[PDB]
Amino acid sequence: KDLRSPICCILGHVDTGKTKLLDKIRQTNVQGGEAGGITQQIGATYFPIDAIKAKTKVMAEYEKQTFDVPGLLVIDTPSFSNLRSRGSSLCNIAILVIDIMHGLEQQTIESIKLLRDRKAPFVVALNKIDRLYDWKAIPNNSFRDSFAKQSRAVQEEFQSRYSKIQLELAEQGLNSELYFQNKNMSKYVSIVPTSAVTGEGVPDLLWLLLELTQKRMSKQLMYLSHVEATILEVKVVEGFGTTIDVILSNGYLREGDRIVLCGMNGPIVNIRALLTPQPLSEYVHHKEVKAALGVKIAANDLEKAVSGSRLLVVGPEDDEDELMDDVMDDLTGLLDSVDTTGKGVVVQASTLGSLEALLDFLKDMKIPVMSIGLGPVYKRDVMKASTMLEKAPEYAVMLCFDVKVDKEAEQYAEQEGIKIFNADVIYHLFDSFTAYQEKLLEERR
Repeated sequence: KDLRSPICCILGHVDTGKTKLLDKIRQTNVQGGEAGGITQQIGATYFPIDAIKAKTKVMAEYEKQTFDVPGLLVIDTPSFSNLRSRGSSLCNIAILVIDIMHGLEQQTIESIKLLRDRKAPFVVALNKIDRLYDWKAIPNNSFRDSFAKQSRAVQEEFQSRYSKIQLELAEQGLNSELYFQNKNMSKYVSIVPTSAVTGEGVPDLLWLLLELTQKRMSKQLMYLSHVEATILEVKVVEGFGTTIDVILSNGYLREGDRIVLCGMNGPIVNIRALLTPQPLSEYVHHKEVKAALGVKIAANDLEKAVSGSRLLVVGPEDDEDELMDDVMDDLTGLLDSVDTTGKGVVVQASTLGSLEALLDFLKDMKIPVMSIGLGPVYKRDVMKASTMLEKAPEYAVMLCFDVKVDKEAEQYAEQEGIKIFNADVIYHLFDSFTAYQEKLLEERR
């Protein structure tokens, strides 16, 4: 069957060894040789199927192998992969990282709810097994071979910490099991013990990713001419100006293509350049690109482009206005969910998905929202909170999620009485906000 590469993503609490794990997955160096052809793309790293074979050679004695996909695509940055609205998904399968030395943490809890609300398929990487006392490492080994060669005390400690984490997941409404002991691969979460330091378990992880996607999600991997593209990030590049970084999940892109996307001031409508990184910052130019890959698009008027936006191509038969109204549905739908004349807090987020997640939580959690925005916070944005200084300074604050605040903007906010909360984590914004609300409640007199 004509399949394209599965797309996977990685997430989990901070300091769980996510980036380190990613680096281990990407290194050329494996047990007995090297994995060749591993290429850097825009926002993602690409693994041709031969590189996966090399990486999973040690897994062949423990499982049957399947190599029907052309390769594997991994998003390079650990929410950023959940940037579109809840309605769709570019990431085929997620990797939830759990620190075995700390178990379930609060940002793991958030991740799980996020994955659940999207019905995103995922596995967990039970990371940092090398931190178990007296663990003897065999670099880039399969988990089961290494585990069998451990002392008993080490195996006992693993079982103890693993069974506890297993109970924590069940408290979150998740049945989980070691991947090779899982009797229900679609309902029960598969656990893969890994080490970002040694590479142990990484072959298992890659084998599992290929297994779940090819055996249980082959329909999603079927290549189609229909264009599926989601804006990953908006970046200014010197000899191009403002560019957009997209993940092309299916279809073709051709330079010269007329494209429609969601913008902050309304819809945006031609591709000048299709760019990929040069490995020997400089880019390669392509007349056309085929899914699946991460690619950078150069075009005019991309300055106001929205992260999370779908990307549509205007064909011979399409009406541009209909296509423009289509992509704007996701952003516009968020606008009409807040009370603007009624008055509450200001909110700004990085993407459509993170904005939606924050808004739904805030409504769920009684906190009135007055205004919303996307991307980097400027003074213009914080001034929207000025209307809240006198009538109820309690709501004269900004809730910022995963966005940068300009020095210029944080200076101004403090000239006034505008408190700025900025976090990577929703419960952090909430905790900060309530504490501020409570600090005003013994401004008793």
